[PDB]
Amino acid sequence: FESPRPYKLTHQVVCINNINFQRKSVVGFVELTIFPTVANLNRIKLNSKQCRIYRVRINDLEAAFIYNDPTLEVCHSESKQRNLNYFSNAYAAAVSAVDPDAGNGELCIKVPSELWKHVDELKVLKIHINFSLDQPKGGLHFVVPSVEGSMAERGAHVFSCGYQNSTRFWFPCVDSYSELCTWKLEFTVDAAMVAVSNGDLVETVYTHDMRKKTFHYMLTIPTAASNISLAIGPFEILVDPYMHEVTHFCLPQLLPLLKHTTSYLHEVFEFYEEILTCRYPYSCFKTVFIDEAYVEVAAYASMSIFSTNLLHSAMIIDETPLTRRCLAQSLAQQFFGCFISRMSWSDEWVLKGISGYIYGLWMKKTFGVNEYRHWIKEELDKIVAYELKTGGVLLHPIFGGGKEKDNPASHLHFSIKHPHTLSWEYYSMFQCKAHLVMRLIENRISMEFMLQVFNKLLSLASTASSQKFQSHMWSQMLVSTSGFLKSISNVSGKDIQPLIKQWVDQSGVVKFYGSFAFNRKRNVLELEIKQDYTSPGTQKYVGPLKVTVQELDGSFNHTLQIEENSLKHDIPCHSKSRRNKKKKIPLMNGEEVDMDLSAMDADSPLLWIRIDPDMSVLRKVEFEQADFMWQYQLRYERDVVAQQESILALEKFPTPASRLALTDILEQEQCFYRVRMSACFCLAKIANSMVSTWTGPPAMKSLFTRMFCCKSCPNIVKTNNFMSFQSYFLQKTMPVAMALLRDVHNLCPKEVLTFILDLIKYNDNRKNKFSDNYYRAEMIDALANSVTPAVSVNNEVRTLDNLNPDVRLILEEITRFLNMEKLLPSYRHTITVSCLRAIRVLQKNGHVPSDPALFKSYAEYGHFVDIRIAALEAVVDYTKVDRSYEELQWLLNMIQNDPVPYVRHKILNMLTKNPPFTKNMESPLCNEALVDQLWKLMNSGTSHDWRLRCGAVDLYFTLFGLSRPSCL
Amino acid sequence: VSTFPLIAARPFTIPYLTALLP
Repeated sequence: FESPRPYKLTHQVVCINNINFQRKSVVGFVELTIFPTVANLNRIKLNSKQCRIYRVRINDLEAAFIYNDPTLEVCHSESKQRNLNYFSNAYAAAVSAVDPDAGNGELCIKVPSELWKHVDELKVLKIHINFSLDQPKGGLHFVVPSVEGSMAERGAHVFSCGYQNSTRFWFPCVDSYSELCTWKLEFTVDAAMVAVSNGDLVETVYTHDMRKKTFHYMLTIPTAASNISLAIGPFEILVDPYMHEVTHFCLPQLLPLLKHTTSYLHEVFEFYEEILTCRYPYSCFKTVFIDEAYVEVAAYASMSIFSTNLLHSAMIIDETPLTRRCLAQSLAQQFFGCFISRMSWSDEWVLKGISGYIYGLWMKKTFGVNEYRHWIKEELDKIVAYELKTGGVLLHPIFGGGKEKDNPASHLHFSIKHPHTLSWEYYSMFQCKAHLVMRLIENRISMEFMLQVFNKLLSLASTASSQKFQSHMWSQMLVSTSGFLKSISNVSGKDIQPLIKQWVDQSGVVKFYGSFAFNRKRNVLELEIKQDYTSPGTQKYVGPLKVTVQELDGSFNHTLQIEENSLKHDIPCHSKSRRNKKKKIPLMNGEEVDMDLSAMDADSPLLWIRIDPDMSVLRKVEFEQADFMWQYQLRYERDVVAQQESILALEKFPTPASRLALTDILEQEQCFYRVRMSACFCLAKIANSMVSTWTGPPAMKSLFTRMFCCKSCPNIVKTNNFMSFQSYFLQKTMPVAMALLRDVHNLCPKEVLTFILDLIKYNDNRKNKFSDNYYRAEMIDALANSVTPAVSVNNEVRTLDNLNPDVRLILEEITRFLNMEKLLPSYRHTITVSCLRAIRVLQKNGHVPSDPALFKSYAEYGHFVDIRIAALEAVVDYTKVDRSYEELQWLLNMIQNDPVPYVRHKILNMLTKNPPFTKNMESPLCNEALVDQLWKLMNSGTSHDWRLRCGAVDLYFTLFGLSRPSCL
Repeated sequence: VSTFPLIAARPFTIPYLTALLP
């Protein structure tokens, strides 16, 4: 109920002064307003890192001073136990001790006996601390254009990126979450450079009248410390026109892009208060764009601060989802980074649950309810793939309190009490399970009741906010798991604690061997199918659910399930669907019109198997039907789910030409976009199975024929084929799958080759108003998917043929586009990115030799992120297959040394996804000194951020996980 | 220098004002 944390707190004041751009430092004094809890509260602890304190003071009494950093290495630097398990446990205990959620110490000012007798008298104090941030080496950012003479004035900006509890790394506070306070914030700014934080513009004129300005932001609304952040330098645009108080801040010469970008935001606020039945529970909303991100999402109080990649300025169609997509997260988590708030790290999951689910609800009623369902399927893709890579993603209420473990999910690392142990794979899947468990709460409970719950939540919170600080009666904004659950059951008490102990408290994905049987195959037994499952490693047994079956033209048959899963079950039987030449359509689903006796229709009154098409249980369903039923489901079904899963099932085995026919038929209607993209890849696989069975044509050329008439298109489709965004994605996708079409003589896509080169010829002028950009990019990736591994039979790597022949043509085109985007550049060098992937795939077939120095020259500093990020993916696979020790050393040195966080994040992420030096396959000899430097980088050089050494934990997970590395 | 002389990298100071400019 209450915090086990003493010394309640009310108010705090910051005052940044003397912010430097040359030695690049910040000075400031903080004051704190504390009601202590018990006497002898002497060694008062706050916490920070990378903070040289200048002085401490309580009421003109500089009291004592304790300053440790056990967030640094092991107490002995050569603790030879250099494996995972000891380090994980030791680091877990270490940073748990760093947390003040116990009697601890990082900043323990000791109360003097004078002030202790005052505590005996009055437990009300003020705390004044002078301190100075240095060059911030893991807490802040000073984005500086490398000019330093004049453009250091106009061209730089300054802010704070960081994770959840990175307020420590900025200015000293508590365990930064779950301490309800209010703030007055004093900001020493340039008169031009505008600084934006939480709260309100409460006191600012041309301030202090000397040379600069100084801002007062007061947040009266009672929040916690991990919401506070200050972006200094941009330009103001109120992008108000519909809702009058919506505030935006961007770097100069980026401004009118916001004029396209920012809008649709009003519609989102309209949506959110259609949900919540409040107002936007604040004064205003503030948004900062920045060339960097520790995290792309980042969302704080009244303010979302995130990257300048999401502008999508009016012509750049493919960020039509993405921009407002991410804007949705930067509102929803906003509210639950506002008000609802975790009582512990082990209490959060409801927060990200309801936040992500709410913007899922947004994605329903904004665009693509079928793309909504598609998004859910990708969620299951991420979750199933990760918890079959790894162990579970569990949502504890449970501690290992008393030095206990209780962690089967310690397949790598700690989770229970701590954010800063986890992987981004883990933290991402945490959010993904959060979405889907809220969908299960839909599955047991009305959406209207969800509105009821959330309105009660925010009513109690906004009531408990904005007052005189009701003393001892204020922490109702900690709305964590237990009382939330209680409020759910107060709205409707159902058996949702089984829902918890299934999904919240048994992190297991469930496959399904629901084995198809066929009764009423003129069978005495009638319409029966068996239930089956067992598959450990990561299994889970979920029993009582139901089953969704479509008849021929009839009932959605739904059938119960049980535990003790060696089961056989029936179907609520269809009629005697006989004389079905006469029973043409006895009402399939509404007025749908279909006739085929093409299936095994002597005695097949069935059409389709399903378990829970609304995707209730975390599933990976394995079964078998007649292939007719799969293909006919692809003739039509009312689920994108069903359509792409029959897409996968028919990507496995078959090749009739009727399959090809029904595929193409599916591609030419109004059905769905991405359905057709995976249908293209169906044609790719099945026409690759057409080597001896080349029965159909050179495929899909006819699809560009019969679907595309510019001016009836006399044999070639060229021009202006946009504004119909079905066709946009479809033309963007199809030639890639055409470049896959290969039959084994030399895999010979020669017609397709020359055809795609012709596609690259016939590109449009400014008649297309839509910046003919990504179309180029995926035509280039089709050329990258012209993978020709087997030209160099003996030695042909080395300028020998000026290697030949069509490879050279592909080289001509990619050389052209690289120099065009060096000259034109169109939008993020996205073309250049696809080019770099293409050039690496050319090295992976030995045509341009395996040399990294190009990619090395695109991993450099002064390029874009995305260029640099793709070069790093490339050189990671280079060091994977080729055995370059030296560039690996370079890579790790740059993991140490570069200013950008997000490259370090993605280096370590896809380094771990795509490893060299793979465990117990050690030919390139990590044991020599590489384990040593890696152990160092786990210990040293990585106190900048948590997640960098979390990635290093992932490195030692993959590379030599649960053991000595076979050194000594 | 004959067949494929790709331009090397510039890298310059401010990438975003360039790559995000219609």
